[PDB]
Amino acid sequence: MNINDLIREIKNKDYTVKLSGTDSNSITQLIIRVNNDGNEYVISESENESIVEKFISAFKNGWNQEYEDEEEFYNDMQTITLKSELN
Amino acid sequence: KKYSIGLDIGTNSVGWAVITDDYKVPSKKFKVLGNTDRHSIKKNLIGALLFDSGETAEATRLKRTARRRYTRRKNRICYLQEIFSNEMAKVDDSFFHRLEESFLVEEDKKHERHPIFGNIVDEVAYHEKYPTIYHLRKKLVDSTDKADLRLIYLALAHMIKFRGHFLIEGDLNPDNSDVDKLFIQLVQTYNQLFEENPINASGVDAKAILSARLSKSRRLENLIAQLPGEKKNGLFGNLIALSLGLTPNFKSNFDLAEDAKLQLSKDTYDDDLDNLLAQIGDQYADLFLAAKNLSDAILLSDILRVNTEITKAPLSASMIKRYDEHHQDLTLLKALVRQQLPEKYKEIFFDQSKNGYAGYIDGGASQEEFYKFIKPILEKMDGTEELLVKLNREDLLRKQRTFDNGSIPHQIHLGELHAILRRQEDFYPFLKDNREKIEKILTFRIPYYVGPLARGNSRFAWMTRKSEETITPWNFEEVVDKGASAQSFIERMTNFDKNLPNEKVLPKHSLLYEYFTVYNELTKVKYVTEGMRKPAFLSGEQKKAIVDLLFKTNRKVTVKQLKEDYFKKIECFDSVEISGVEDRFNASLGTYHDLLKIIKDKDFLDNEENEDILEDIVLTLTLFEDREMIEERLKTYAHLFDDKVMKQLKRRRYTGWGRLSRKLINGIRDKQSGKTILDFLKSDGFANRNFMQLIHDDSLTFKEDIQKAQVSGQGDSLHEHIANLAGSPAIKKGILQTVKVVDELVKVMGRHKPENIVIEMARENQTTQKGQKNSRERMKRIEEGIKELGSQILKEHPVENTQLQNEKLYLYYLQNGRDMYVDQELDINRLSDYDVDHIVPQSFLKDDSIDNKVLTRSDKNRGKSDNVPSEEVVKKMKNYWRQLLNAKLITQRKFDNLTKAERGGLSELDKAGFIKRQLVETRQITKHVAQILDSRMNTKYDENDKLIREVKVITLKSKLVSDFRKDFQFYKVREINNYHHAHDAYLNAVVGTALIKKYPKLESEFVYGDYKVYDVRKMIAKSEQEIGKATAKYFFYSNIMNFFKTEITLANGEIRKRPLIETNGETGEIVWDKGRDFATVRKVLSMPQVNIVKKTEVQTGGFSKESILPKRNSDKLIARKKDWDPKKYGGFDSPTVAYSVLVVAKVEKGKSKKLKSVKELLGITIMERSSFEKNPIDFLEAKGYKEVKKDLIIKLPKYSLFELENGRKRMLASAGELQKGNELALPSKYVNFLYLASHYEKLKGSPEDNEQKQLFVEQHKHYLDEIIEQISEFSKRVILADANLDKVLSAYNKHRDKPIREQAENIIHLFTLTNLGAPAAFKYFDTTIDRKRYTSTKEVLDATLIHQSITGLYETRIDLSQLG
RNA sequence: GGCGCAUAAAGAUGAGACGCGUUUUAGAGCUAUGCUGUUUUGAAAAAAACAGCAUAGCAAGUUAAAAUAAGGCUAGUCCGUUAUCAACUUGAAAAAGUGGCACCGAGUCGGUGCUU
Repeated sequence: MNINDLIREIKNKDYTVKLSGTDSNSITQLIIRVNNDGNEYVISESENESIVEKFISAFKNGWNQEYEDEEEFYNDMQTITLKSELN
Repeated sequence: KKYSIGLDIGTNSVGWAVITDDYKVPSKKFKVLGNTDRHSIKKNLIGALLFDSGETAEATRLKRTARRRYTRRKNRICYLQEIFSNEMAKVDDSFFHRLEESFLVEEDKKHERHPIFGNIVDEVAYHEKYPTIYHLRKKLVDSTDKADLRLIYLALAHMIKFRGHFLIEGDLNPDNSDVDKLFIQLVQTYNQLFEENPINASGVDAKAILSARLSKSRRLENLIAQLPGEKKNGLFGNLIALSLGLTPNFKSNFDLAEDAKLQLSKDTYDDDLDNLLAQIGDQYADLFLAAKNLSDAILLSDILRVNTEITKAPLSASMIKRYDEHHQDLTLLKALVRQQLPEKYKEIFFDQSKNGYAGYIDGGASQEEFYKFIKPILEKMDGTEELLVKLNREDLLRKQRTFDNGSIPHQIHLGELHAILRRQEDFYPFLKDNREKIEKILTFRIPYYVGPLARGNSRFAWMTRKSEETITPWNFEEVVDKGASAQSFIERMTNFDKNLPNEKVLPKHSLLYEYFTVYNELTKVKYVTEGMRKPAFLSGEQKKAIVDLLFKTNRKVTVKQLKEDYFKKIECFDSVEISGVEDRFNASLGTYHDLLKIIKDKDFLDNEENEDILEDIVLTLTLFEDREMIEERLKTYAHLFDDKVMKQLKRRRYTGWGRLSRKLINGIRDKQSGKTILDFLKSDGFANRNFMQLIHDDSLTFKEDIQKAQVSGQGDSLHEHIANLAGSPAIKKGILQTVKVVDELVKVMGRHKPENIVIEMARENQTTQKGQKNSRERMKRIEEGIKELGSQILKEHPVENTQLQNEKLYLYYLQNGRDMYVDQELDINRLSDYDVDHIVPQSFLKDDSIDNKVLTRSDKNRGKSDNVPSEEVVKKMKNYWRQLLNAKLITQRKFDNLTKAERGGLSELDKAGFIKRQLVETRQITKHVAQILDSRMNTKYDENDKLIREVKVITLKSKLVSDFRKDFQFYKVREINNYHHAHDAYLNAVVGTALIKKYPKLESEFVYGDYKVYDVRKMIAKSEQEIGKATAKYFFYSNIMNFFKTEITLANGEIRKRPLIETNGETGEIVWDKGRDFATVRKVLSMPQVNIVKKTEVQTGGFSKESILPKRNSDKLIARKKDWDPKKYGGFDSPTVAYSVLVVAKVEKGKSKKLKSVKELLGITIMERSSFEKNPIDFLEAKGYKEVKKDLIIKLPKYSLFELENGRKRMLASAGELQKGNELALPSKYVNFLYLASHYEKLKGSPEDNEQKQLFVEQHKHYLDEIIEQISEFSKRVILADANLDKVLSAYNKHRDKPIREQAENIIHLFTLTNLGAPAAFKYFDTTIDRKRYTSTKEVLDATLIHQSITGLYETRIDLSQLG
């Protein structure tokens, strides 16, 4: 678990991630672009829960929600639920 | 109209603001371009600029290297075809054409489907006689018979494309290839690195232990068992275990912050170790290099095992024996499966989707997934021995082409090629007449210093051509001027110092630079001999004596070696309080010990004349890597060295770069002195100074001396000046966009130049905000203090690191349960009303560190003064605090803060320090920004060279505006909306211009330029309060923000009350209107129109997603080549839309296919962009659109703002979706109530606003329902997420009686539902409300396009619905 | 903000080479059952499958060739994912040019007056 955990390994799967955030702009909205499209995905950082824990806490499950366009993406994230926990 | 400008520089935004004298923000009605009803918009002249960050140039460098290496590879294939052109044409004509069309379908192919041998028969017998190519390879080395031409070509054609690393140099012999000499090379590196704790590895046999197959982790403790002892987690132990292939941690090995895991097989190593290096220092990287080299030796002994018929058969027999173990092990394994389980036989062998056999071979999987899959299942099997040894030995089922092929030295392919050429020299004489060309092709290697083979057409290369023909590896020396091109490589690869331009910096391991840094550590040494009570900085007699003794003796010198081997051995002193160095030296003459170990001539190294000779040797051993130009460059020094050490000197290397140049150190001098920087480091009088004071000696010449070089010569434009900088690319993009916003900004206001330009900038941090990255450090301070004391406080109260951040409990654990001021015991449970007082109070420096704050019972235990703490306390407590000194509970700075009562009170030097900590701007790139903005604005010279500096460049620091903001409660929640940046720049202008109003007398410290040198040696009064309207002094109190207040509380409850409306004494003009400034500025920050501009972009970058997908038949795939079907060959998917074109045309409607006038959005790939610029209308008719109307072609880039009803602003994400644009106007009392609601437990101050702000939080429960009202009736106008809205309103109605703090926290998390850009998820209390976006695009056709200027002050409104 | 020892550090940058990985094809699948196809003896079924198909059971199963951002022209054993950018006005580009002021109030800016 780290930030470049998620950067490097989600980088290793064939997506693009290029976050943007530093002092004093205390926001670290990373961008995902689950399609190479205007369907980018985003998670912030706020005061209580780091973005790793926001990520795994936001993706313990599969894809089961509304949109029928992103589901394989969630399946990809399903794999990266389990790698960093047991390395 | 007098005015001034406030700015703020981050990495995604720049805040811009315009202020007047009374700080009223201006506002202007503006001209509207387009075709609307409104023709003027009143806008406030304040806002910010949003934009995506500026990425580095790394990925383009990597893909450039990949294209070049595939280019050279394929051209090597073309070379080998060129040699075997005719004779292969002699036998079978279309053979190479069969190799060219190996990739097509038999429909698309125009020859036989069998490439090799044409027929079916010799192909089937080819695979049966030779299953792999390695059988053919070992056949051809061990043969006497003739062979087929296309067969031999296919053999050596395999032997070119895969040649292994050139990273070894020379040939295969135990000097560079065996495990014994390289292992003992590691041993000499280890014991010769430490010089303490010498280990032995003489009688051990690492060849027998490491070479033979076993379990790796079982082998791991065995070499530990043959050495006497380090640990199973020893540094040598984890080092050699790292060298085997296990990936250990190195957290506790060096006592670092995080874990330090490294995988040599992973591609992260080549910089992750570097980030490890930055946490240990550069002295260890050679030891890690030896670890990598010995790991390569272990891998080489792993791949080569056969030694029976070793005559020219090193590799292929090992490969085919591995093939056979795969074969018979597969047969016996399958027999064990069907023998034991008739279930899961299909799940192993017919699956290719569950990490089984068929996934490891035919499917998509890897060896980790396969072994981790089979290992419990094969563990379950009844009778199965002697296969787990292959499991831990990685031996079962292992293929040929693996990732362990990166170990192979190219000499094996070389000689293995060569013996085939020896057995084939007789039969086919073309080979006999081309064999030197063949080995020349395989052994070719483009050096570092040469670079690419351009013809002046590159942007990157520098080759000069001594002859003019095709650059070919037969005759590579016939073209290259290595002297001129390599001379350019000297010039193209050096860096220029910012601190001294027009000059080349030194290498990192220069003798001159190491003298600089060893002297730069010895310049801080201020020792107390026992009996003078004086920490005296050293003399050049002393320093020169120690360098004559110790630094020419060993590298790592400790303080006991220091004071023992010098102060008692030479100077006969027992205990010397050497205050500077704690234990060890940050600098050492390691290169001195290197070359002195090599050539063994101390007279040669102590010569003042061989120094530049060693600069040549340091320079060549720094730069070049190809050994030929290594050695010829020192044939100039063929005289000095009699070739013995030159058998060794060509091997040794050095990487790095010095931060300085020789002309900055041993170049210029003080004209008053006639002394170099080396001369000052050897003679600085009684006051020996660090080099940061040698630059910043404002009395001395060196700031002027550097600064006369810091100004440019013939200056370029803006763009190259920004290219000259030093930082991230993104911060440079912030600089350029800052300059553009200043340019349009001064074009707005009457084309009148401004007066004051304030700059704030601080960024680039990744230190994880110090929530848990600090409790281990200060907890480690607790473990060091309790470690030295023994008074075990951690036996009766252990506490937790979630509650270690709060300063009360931590200060309680610091002082060993004993108060500083009164000699008493601070009780455990009464810490609530225990007081936290400062060493120096809140009128002289705003400090919240450990260095100032101490814990006590009462404020009156200190004394009775706002001055230093009372001498009835420090003289009283000179014993226990000296126990805090001896146990290192305090640093020397905090020691002299506490023992400032020895100095009586606050001196001129004291307030000199406290004033010169608030304001001294100490970032290099900030001063460069001040120079670049300085050059453009002030340009009126006079008859002299004098810049008539009309425009002041004011630079502030974040502590001043930040603590002003926190004190006067104009709070800042970073998560409400993006307006806060513009308010930050506004307050930057407030504090900066307030400083230029109140104190013009010391502008020369926070404004770049040359103002008066009148400073606080007289601007500080030597006594109490100066008289009213007659004060030549600045003030008494070192805070510069006091006159904004009403009460200046002293250390006695005393209200030092400063006048209400502040003026300046020398001017008689008002500077602070306290009666209306806070209602004025508070009215400014609550304004509902703040200019937000997300900057447009043209999307560049890669073409698409890169992972090549199998051959389906979905119609959305992009073909790899133009002759390739996306169906019948597969291809890429998901292209990158650069920008969306907006087109009016007619589609063919219905089955009748009739012209239907439509106006619809169309996305453009990057792969079609230059086609679109070359002819757009033929591109769109190629797309299937007729009656193009070119004047209505509307280029819409990414983030192009559109407007809908009720001002529903939305940003154009791409052609496929939208993003959300409108913002939030929130009253400032709501912002403050959410701030202190969020900050209730972390209020961090006096109990007056703890209780006051606490009850004030307890007042306004109404504000919460007002905020949910604002989001409610706001969100129904622009968001339109109805079910989400009912979920959060109902969920809000559920938990209304929550505890207040975390409830307000969930409100802050609820604010993400409004924000700008991408739709996000969030979690109110437990119910995580799902995100929802707008994939639609049909509404944008009926909307209001707005084009924006870069400050958003010339809007251009275009209506699409008015268009046909 | 971390002032993290009152100090303040360290920065973009570009050249060489391996090893993968991915994709398509070559790596003849064998037997039994059932089906579509032409033969065959045929006034019609009727095997000869030479084929294709599907379903079962068997059999092996490691490697090679090609490409690895579309491609471009300046044709090099070079280059193509960096930085750079509203609009309209010219100008090939390079570039340059394009828009009143005070006052009142504030829900995304609005209103009033003057100058024109």
